[PDB]
Amino acid sequence: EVALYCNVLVSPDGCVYWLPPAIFRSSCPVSVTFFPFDWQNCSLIFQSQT
Amino acid sequence: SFQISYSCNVLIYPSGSVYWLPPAIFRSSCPISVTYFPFDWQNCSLKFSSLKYTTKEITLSLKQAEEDGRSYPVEWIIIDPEGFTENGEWEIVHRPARVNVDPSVPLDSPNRQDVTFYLIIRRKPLFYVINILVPCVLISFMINLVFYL
Amino acid sequence: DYTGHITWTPPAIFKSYCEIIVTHFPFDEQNCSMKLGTWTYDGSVVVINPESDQPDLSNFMESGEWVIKESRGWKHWVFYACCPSTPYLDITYHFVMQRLPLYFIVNVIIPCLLFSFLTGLVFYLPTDSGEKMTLSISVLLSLTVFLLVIVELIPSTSSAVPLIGKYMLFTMVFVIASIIITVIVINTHHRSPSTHVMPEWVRKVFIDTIPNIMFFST
Amino acid sequence: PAEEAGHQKVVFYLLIQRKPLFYVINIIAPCVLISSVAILIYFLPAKAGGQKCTVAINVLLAQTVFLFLVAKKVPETSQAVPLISKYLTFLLVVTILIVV
Amino acid sequence: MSTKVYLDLEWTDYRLSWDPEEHEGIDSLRISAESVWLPDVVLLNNND
Amino acid sequence: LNEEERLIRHLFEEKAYNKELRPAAHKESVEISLALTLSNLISLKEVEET
Amino acid sequence: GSMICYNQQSSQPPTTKTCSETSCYKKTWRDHRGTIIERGCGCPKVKPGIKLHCCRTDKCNN
Repeated sequence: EVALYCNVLVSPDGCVYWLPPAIFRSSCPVSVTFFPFDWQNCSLIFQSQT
Repeated sequence: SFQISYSCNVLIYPSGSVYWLPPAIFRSSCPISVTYFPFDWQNCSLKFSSLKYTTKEITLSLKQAEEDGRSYPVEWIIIDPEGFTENGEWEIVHRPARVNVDPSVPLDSPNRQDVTFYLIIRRKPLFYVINILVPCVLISFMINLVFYL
Repeated sequence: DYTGHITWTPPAIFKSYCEIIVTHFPFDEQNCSMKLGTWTYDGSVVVINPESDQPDLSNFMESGEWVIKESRGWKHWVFYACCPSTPYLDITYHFVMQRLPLYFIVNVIIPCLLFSFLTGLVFYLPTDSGEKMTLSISVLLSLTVFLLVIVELIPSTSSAVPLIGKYMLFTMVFVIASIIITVIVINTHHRSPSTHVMPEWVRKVFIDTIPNIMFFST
Repeated sequence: PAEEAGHQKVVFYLLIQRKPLFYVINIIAPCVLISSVAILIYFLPAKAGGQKCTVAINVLLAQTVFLFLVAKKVPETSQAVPLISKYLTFLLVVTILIVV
Repeated sequence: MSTKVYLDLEWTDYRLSWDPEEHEGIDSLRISAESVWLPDVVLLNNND
Repeated sequence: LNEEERLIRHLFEEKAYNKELRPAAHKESVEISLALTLSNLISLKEVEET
Repeated sequence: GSMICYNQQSSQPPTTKTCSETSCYKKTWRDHRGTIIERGCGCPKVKPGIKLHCCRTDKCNN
């Protein structure tokens, strides 16, 4: 989950804006073949839990 | 971390008895004697008491179990023999359990009564014998070879 | 659901205790289990059943260090002598896994092999070079410094001696024996008539019995 | 399955290149230099006082110190051998051959 | 410096007084700390 | 649920259970029996003395 | 060659099975909840702290 549960901004049309900040530690499988001259392809997968 | 880890359900019975088995992960202070390292043994303790209530409010005692209709106090730490996995470096030699009441502190102190479970544990020196001690001794005894050079 | 069916799929980080057998390290196979059960409910009030015989590995990320060869889940009924009407149920999911040994092959076994190869090289170096002891003692010093690498990289468990640890101790003893034998050879090489008299058995063995096989001058 | 929860995903990718300057300055170039020292023993005399074996084996000792230095920095997976580990093993083997 | 200590805080709350003879001799109570007014005593020079 | 809910409603609503009060007279002590089961011994850290 | 062993748990109603081994075993231990008795075939190697009774007779583990 997100780090801070800030306020949402509700507009007269009912459209809700939310900008919470987050500290995320995500899983990045490190390809080690060319270490320390390597490059990595890390991923951040966001989805609904429920 | 004074408290138990998982606050599970209590079991109550028609007699009014309440049974509670909370599990806990505890980090306690065990002073280390290094005199005979790596052939040393340590004496650690787990001291359980109530900081909310005194001896006037609660009375601590060991569990009373029964064998063949005769009751006895459980004066030891219970270890399930079938399910227990021994620690990688520490063998357990003694597991006593005591109820300690010291008269030095005042009676209105919650620290007057406690139940202490002790672990006397011997180090298994195999790692240190193999990796450090034997090479150290064998290199140190080569100092006698310069007299033949 | 409208029928009262509840599905609950929470995540968790499971830190489980597992008997680790380091006898064959780094080529070891482990079998680690997760026993799950209702803590305060026995089988007579809550019945737990496994969803499948096997744990679900469909969303399993490939591990960096281990390969899971086998996985299964077993339900266990436990009865106690005091109560013969109330079982205690558990479900134990076990995983049999194999370590990938490439890291320890590259970083521990190969330098030990190279030092073991270097150990026997001092016996081709002539004593007149004045470098036999330098070579042997420096091989020992390199092994001693590599002990830092090994104490950093290898688990500190006393349940068993790792196979790689046996290789280490063998190489250490090998180098020490090389040093002792080199001291003996060097002592032999500066034996002089003013200090020593050649025994007859040394002349019988090391001059005629063996060198006749070799190609030099008695 | 449309009724299951987590199947529509928004995935953000980060393709990141490592800046290797620390490893070049502190590990790779000193190791290259110390290993190239061992090539100099072919110009020392082959007699007492030339000190070929001293130089070669002390270079190997320095390389073992470097093994300890990199041992605390390389990842510990086992699909592939790192490039730095391959190079250090190669330098070790070269020093072994120089000693031979 | 990491220490394990027991504080000892004494004060007087005039609102929590009673006559013991009107309550069957009860002269002391053990009340959860969240239920009473506490002084806001903190360690000012904590490092964490 | 019927007898379980009935018993809970009898013990905690009809009888007005108070968890803040000890189950004893004011001058009496409650006997607590304690036992310990060692599930597993994780570690003894020598430097941190723990 | 065959044998009849018992295999029930603890104080459950007795059951029996056919052991192809030359011994039947009773295995007794005590966890925090109570005493467990396991009956079966052979003479297994038990962990320390477990009572074991091996016997070479029909219906001998009870």
